[PDB]
Amino acid sequence: NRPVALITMATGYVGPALARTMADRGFDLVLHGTAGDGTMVGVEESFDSQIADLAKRGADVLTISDVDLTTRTGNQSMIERVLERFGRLDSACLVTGLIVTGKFLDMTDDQWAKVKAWNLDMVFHGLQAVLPPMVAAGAGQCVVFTSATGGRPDPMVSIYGGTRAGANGIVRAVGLEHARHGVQVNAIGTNYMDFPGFLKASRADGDPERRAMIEAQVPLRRLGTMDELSSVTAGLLDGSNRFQTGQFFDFSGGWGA
Amino acid sequence: NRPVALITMATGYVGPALARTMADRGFDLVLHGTAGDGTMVGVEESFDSQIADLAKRGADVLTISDVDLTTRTGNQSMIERVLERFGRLDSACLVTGLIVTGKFLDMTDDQWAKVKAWNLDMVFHGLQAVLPPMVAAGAGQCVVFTSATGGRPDPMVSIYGGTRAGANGIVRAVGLEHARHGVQVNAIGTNYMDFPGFLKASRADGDPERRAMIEAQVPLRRLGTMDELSSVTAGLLDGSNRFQTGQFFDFSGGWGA
Amino acid sequence: NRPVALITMATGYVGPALARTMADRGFDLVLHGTAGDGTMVGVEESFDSQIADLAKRGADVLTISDVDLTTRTGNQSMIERVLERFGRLDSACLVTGLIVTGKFLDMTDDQWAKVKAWNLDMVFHGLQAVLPPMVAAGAGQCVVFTSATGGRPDPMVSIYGGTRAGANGIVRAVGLEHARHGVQVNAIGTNYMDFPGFLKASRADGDPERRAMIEAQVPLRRLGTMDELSSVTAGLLDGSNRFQTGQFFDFSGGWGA
Amino acid sequence: ENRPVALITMATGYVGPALARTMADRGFDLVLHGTAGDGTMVGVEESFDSQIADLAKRGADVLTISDVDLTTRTGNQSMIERVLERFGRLDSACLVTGLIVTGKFLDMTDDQWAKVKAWNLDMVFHGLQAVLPPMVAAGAGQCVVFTSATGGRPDPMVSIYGGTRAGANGIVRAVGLEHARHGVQVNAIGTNYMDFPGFLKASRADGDPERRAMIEAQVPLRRLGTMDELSSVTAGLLDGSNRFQTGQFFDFSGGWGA
Repeated sequence: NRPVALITMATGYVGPALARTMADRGFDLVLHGTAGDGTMVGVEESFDSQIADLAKRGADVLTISDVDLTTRTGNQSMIERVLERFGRLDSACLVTGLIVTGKFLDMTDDQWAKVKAWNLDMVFHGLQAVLPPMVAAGAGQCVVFTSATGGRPDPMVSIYGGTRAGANGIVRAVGLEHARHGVQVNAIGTNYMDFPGFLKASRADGDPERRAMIEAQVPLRRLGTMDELSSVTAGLLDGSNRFQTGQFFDFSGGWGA
Repeated sequence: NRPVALITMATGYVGPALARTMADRGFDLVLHGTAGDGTMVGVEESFDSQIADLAKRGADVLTISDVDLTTRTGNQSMIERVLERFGRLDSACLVTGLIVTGKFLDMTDDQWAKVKAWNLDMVFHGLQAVLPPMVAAGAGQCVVFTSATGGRPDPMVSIYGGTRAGANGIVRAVGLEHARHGVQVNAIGTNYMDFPGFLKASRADGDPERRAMIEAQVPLRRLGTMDELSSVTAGLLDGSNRFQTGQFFDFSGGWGA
Repeated sequence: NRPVALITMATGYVGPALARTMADRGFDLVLHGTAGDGTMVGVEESFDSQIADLAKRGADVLTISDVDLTTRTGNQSMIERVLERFGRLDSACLVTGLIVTGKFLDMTDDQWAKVKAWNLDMVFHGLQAVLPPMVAAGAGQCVVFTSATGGRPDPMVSIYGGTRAGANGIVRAVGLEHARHGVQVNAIGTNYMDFPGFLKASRADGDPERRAMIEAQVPLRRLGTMDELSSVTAGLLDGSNRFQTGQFFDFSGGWGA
Repeated sequence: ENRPVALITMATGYVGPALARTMADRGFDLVLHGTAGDGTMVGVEESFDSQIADLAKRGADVLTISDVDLTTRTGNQSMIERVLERFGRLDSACLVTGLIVTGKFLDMTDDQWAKVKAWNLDMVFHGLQAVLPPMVAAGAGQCVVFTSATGGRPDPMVSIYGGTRAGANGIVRAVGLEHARHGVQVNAIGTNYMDFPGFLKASRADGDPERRAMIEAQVPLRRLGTMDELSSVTAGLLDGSNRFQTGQFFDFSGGWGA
């Protein structure tokens, strides 16, 4: 009678570390991500490499990689495939968004459209899919990953930070609206995290001297670890804390405080 | 050498009262709005009605009513016709949005698409159209109307309140990004205002019993008047205050405090 | 039968400019401040120089300068003397606080005691004195000046900015608690204002070298003027806007956005 | 053999006992400040004697303190001195503060005003001035200050209590950001609607099922929080597993403060 957790974009970012700790905590897993080995773009840990490790921890695993999570059909199909394999959905970690920066007056209609599809549509369709089975069960926990820029939309990041703020707003209303059914929905927004996504976007991957300058912008003078982020994320998904919902938690070393 | 102020949706809501006071402060006016007389939907004070009154106050008027302000082409066309008649743009008041409410799980793709086009696209394209001339002149003031729900997006107002929070987010980044050019951009969000839009949406029109119940939800126990709102709004557009930018102001009788 | 406005610390900061425009708007005035001519510390415009100008604007004036506004007795006696002369109290502007900075671990018990007395006690006793007559009249407007550091208490400003935040919190509850009696209470917090107080605290006197460094810290690249602040302050005290209460407005050229 | 040390105040009630139990499971030695006496004394939910026995089976040494005034500089300085004398190190500190008062704003007296400042602010000011120097000198430390969820939404009938709580949160933000460069963290947690005697009697929900249900109906998640839950979240900010958050305030009230 093991509980089931869903994690998306799990071939990178916090997915791999989160899966390990959720398996240690007694969960079966459903991992959505990119197919192929490490050479393919956006693949930090392939499906194959993870399955061996997670099985030793005692978790059954299902993989999904042929859905478009910016649409209703992609998210509905993902949850349908979850329920037929395991027949339940206790927790869900929805990783969303795509980074874009630049002057506000240089932004194009394509950039504006891409920001809306990844920062808002993924959240809207994602939540409309995971909530029904949780409401029907009378219990559930969801974490939506947005961005720390949503708490302080700054110049040169207007359309990206601005839409992240709207995503946090949606999570507040949704987390409050379904609380009476025993369901929790919260948001986490990170920045200055140590992984390829942030390193490339901040032009820090090339020069170690530029890395040090970027670290000097964080109050705690370092970049975050995925093991740290997974421990925090799991705390909102493992059933140990059922008294927080509709809230946004900043995770950027004090940058967003 | 009168300055020029642009007001959109000016055939209703705050437009008419704002135009009158702005004319008293020595402004020329460009009014976007809806064509037709009082019997057509969405018109509270027709163009013809305001022309005669605005004339005695000493202001010239240009009307625009054949443009789609959810598009880039529409907003660009609007500003081109402003610069053509008067050759300058000193202040801009952009009214945006369209209300939708209901359970989060009942929302359709059409509702989701409609709220994005009115609450976000109007803001994106609107600002990309009014700023370039202000930056060129080295001075400008802009007010974007969003909604008090952006400050506290609640159950039954998930997608409307959440996207309003994103609009406020964009206005913060933009307001701070163009401040060094002497331009100001701020947002105002209202609720419980006495005008047809809110009265119908709350099912309070023609129902004195319902009206009293609605007013009892407001800390100050009343509905707001357009004369009050126009005075506050004109204060951010008449040149008297030039030390605020990128900020959001709640105007709901304490409801959003 | 003119209305009566009360203004404290009125021999400096926003007092004199606020009294001038409030008189233009038809108010009788009661001014609390420091006695003496420009020689004494903390007096920018003496009582004598002002009463002649304000009388030409058509207002009666009452002066008070022998009360300790960190105590219940001082504030109670101030309002008692106001009702004795005019029998009426319509608006009140309570200027509070005294600035302290430095490392948190270098703060002494006297510094801690002083920030509490000027940032908090003044607000507690001030509001307990002005509200009773406004409640009994069924109408009233109050503005409490705190500081923009209350919105973002930063390092080296711990106990000052921290206590300013507590003052804003008190204004929120009080502003919401008495809204049903037709009374309004809001707060304004400034920074980077052009007046002797702020200039001395930032070592920017007759030294354009550092004042240019200070001005670059503001998004709008300038310092605010009391005529600007006076216009915003008067808007919340002249009866033109009765739909905002329990709110905090930042006025630092975008520094606090 | 080289166990880290954690300080917990007001540990005879509220979250102290449960937090002590899990921090011991995670390998900490403990210094517990609290009230002397058994369960018959007011303010003692779990007595010192009863905790030392259970904490012992978990492999933790314990020091107790109950003769200091934590509203003063002398009390807090004395407390930290006795920590370093016994263990020679301070790794984590959980400072419980404050005292409840409610009622109409215009009915508040000078004694009530003086009381909230001493418990909601002075405890925080003097508390942090005593726990930080050891952590800065070592280059590592974690601190949690318990304030109140009302600090995030100071409401009518809670003016001076909620307002001063918002001030404590502001102080925690500046301090948390000011010492981040030294490798030290300071954050705040603010609760409401917790299942323990302090809240049950302040809300008159004790012994009355119907009133207990009406109180729960004010919580979005329609329940009261347990100390096991709160101690799990609190320990996660004091056990070295998360070192990337500082100067922040976290609401813990079932969504009430969201």
